[PDB]
Amino acid sequence: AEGDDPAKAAFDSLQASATEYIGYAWAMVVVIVGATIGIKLFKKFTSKAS
Amino acid sequence: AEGDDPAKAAFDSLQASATEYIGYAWAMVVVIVGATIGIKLFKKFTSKAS
Amino acid sequence: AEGDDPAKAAFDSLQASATEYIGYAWAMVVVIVGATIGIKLFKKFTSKAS
Amino acid sequence: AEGDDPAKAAFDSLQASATEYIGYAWAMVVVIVGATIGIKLFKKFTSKAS
Amino acid sequence: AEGDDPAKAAFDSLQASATEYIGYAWAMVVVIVGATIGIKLFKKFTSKAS
Amino acid sequence: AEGDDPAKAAFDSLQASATEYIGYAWAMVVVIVGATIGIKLFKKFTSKAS
Amino acid sequence: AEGDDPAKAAFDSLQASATEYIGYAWAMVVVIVGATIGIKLFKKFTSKAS
Amino acid sequence: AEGDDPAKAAFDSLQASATEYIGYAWAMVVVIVGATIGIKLFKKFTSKAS
Amino acid sequence: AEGDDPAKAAFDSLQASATEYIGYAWAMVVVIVGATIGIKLFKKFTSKAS
Amino acid sequence: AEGDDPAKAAFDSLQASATEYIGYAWAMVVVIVGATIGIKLFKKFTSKAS
Amino acid sequence: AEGDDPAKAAFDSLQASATEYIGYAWAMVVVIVGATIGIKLFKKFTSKAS
Amino acid sequence: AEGDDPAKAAFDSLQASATEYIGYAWAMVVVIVGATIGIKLFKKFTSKAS
Amino acid sequence: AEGDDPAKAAFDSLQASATEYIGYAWAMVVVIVGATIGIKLFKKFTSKAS
Amino acid sequence: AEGDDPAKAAFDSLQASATEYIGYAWAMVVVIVGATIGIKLFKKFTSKAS
Amino acid sequence: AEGDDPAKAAFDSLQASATEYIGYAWAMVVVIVGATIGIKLFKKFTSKAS
Repeated sequence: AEGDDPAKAAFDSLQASATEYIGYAWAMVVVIVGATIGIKLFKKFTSKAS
Repeated sequence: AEGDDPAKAAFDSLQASATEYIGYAWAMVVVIVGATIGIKLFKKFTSKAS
Repeated sequence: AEGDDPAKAAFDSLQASATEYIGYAWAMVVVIVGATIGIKLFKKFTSKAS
Repeated sequence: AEGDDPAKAAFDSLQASATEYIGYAWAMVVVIVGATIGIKLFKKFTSKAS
Repeated sequence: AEGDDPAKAAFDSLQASATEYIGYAWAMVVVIVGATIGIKLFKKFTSKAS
Repeated sequence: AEGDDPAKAAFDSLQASATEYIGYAWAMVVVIVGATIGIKLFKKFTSKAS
Repeated sequence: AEGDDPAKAAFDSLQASATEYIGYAWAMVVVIVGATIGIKLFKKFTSKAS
Repeated sequence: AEGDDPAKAAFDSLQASATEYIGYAWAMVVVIVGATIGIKLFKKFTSKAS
Repeated sequence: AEGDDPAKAAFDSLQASATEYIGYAWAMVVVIVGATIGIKLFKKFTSKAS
Repeated sequence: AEGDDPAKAAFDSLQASATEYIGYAWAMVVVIVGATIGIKLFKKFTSKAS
Repeated sequence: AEGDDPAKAAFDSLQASATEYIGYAWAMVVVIVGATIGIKLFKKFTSKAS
Repeated sequence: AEGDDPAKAAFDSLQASATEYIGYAWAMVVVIVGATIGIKLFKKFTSKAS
Repeated sequence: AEGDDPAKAAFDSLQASATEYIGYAWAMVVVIVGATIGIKLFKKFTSKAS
Repeated sequence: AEGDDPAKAAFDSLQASATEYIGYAWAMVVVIVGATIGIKLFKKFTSKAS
Repeated sequence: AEGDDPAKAAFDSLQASATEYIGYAWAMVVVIVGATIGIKLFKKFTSKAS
C-alpha cells in the first residue's frame, strides 16, 4: 500500500509519457504517408499523359 | 483518440493535396487532347481537299 | 479476466479506429479511380476523332 | 499434485484467454484483407477502362 | 475452427463485395464500348458518302 | 513423442485450414480473371468495328 | 559417460523429432508455392488476352 | 534429402498444374485470334466491293 | 519529465530533418515527371504526323 | 575443426540442394516464357491480317 | 545535422547525376522522333504521287 | 561523484564514437540511394523509348 | 579509440567493397538498357514500314 | 577481399550468362521483325495492284 | 598472460572459422543472384517480343 503508491503514480506518469511519444509517432507517419499519397499521385498523372 | 486526431487531420490535408495534384492532371490532359482534336481536324481538311 | 477486460475494450477501440482509417483509404482511392475513368474517357474521345 | 492443480486450471484459463485474443486477430485481418480485395478490384476496373 | 469461422465469413463478405465492384466494371465498359460502336458507325456513314 | 503428438495433429489441422484458405484464393482470382477475359473481349469487338 | 548416455539418446530423439517438424515445413511451403505458381499463371493468361 | 523429397514432388505437381493452365491460355487465344482473322476477312470483302 | 525533455527536442529535430529529406523527394520526382510529360508530348507529335 | 566439419558438409549438401531447386526455377520460367513468345506471335499474325 | 550534411550533399550529387541521365533520355528520343517525322514525310510523298 | 566522473566522461566518449559510426551509416546509404536514383532513371529512359 | 580504429578501417574497406559491387550493378543495367533501346528501335522500324 | 573474390567471379559469370540470354532476345526479335517487313511488303503489293 | 594466451589463439581460430563460413555465405548468394539476373533477363525478352 504505502510503498507501491509512489510507484503507481510513477507508472501513470510513465504511461502518459508514453502516450506523448506515441502521438508523435502517429504524426511522423502522417508526414510519411502524406508524402506517399502525393508522390503516387504524380505517378498517376504520368499515366494519364501516357 | 488523442494520438490519431493529429494524424486524421494530417490525412485530410494530404487528401486535399492530392485533389490539387489531380486537378492539374485533368488540365494537363485538357491541353493534350485539345491538341489532338485540333490536329486531327487538320487531317480532316486534308481529306476534303483530296 | 479482470486484467484482460480493459485490454479487450482497448482492442475494440483500436479496431474501430482501424475501420475509420480504412474508410478513408476507400475514399482516397475513389478519388484516384474517379480520376482514371474520366482521364481515360478523354483518351477515348481522342480515338473517336481519329 | 495438490499445488499444481490450481496452476493447471490457471493455465487452461490463460490458454482459452489466448484463443480469445487470437479470434480477434483473425477478424482484424479479415477486415484488412477485405480492404485489400476491394481496393485491388478498383485498380482492376482502372485496367478495363484503359 | 472457432477463430477462423468469423474470418471465413468475413472473406465471403469481402468476395461478394468484390463481385459488386466487378459488376460495375462490366457496366462501365458497356458504356465505353457502346460509345465506340456508335462513333465508329458515324465514321462508316462518312465512307458511304465518300 | 507424447507431447509432440497433440502438436502434430494440431499442425495437420492448421495445414488443412490453410488449404481451405487457399482454395478460396484460387476462386477469388477465378472471378478476377473471368472479369479480365470478358472485359478484354469487349475491347476486341471495339477493334472489329474499327 | 553413464549420465550423459541417456541424455545423448534423448538428444538424438529430439533431433529426429525436429526433422519431422522440418519435413512438414517443406510440405507446407510446397502447398504455398504451388499456390503461387498457379495463381501467377492465371495473371499470365490475363496478359495473353490483353 | 528426406524433407525436400515431398517438396520436389509437390513442385512437379505444381509445374504440371501450371502446364495445364497454360494449355488453356493457348486455346483461349486460339479463339480470340480465330475471331480476328475472320472479322478482318469481312473487312477485306468490304474492300473488294469498294 | 527531465530526462525525456532532451529527447523530445531531439525528436523534433529528427522530424524536421525528415521533412527536409522529404522536400527533396518531391523535387526529385518533379524532375522525373517533368521528364515524363515532355517525352510523352514528343510521342504525341509522332501521332499528329502519322 | 572437428565440430564444424559435419556442419560444413551439411552446408555443401544444403547448397547443392539449393542448386537443384534453382534449376527447377529456370525451367519453370522456360515454360512461362515459351508461353509468352508463342502467344505474342499469335498477336503478331493478328497484325499481318489487319 | 553533422551526420546528415555528407548525406544531403551526397543526394545533391545523385540528383544532378540523375539530371544528366535525363538529358540523355531527351536526346535519345530526339533522335527517335526525328526518325518518325522524316519517315512519315516519305509516306506523305507516297500520297502525293498516288 | 568522484567514481562516476571518469565514467561520465567515458560515456561522452562512447557517444561521440557512436556519432562517428552513425555519420558513416548516413554516407553508406548515400551511396546506396544514389545508386537507386540513377538506376531507376535508366529504367525511365527505357520507358521513353517504349 | 584503440579498439574502434581496426573497426573503422574495416568499415572503409567494406564501403569501398560495396562501391565495387555497385559499379557492377550500373554496368549490368547498361547492358540491359542497351538491349532495350536497340530492341525498341527494331519495333520503330516495324512502324515505318507499316 | 578473400570472401568477395568467389563472389565477384560468380557475378562475372552471371553477367556473361545474361549477355547470352540477351543475344537470343535480339535474334528472336530479328525473326519477328523480318516477319513484319516481309508481311508489310505483301500489303504494299496489294496497293500497287489497287 | 599465461591463461589467456590459449584462449586468444582459440579465438583467432574461431574467427578464421567464421571467415570460412562467411566466404560460403557470399558464394551462396552468388548463386541466388546469378539466378535472379538470368531469370529477370528472360522477363526482359518477354518485353521485347511484346
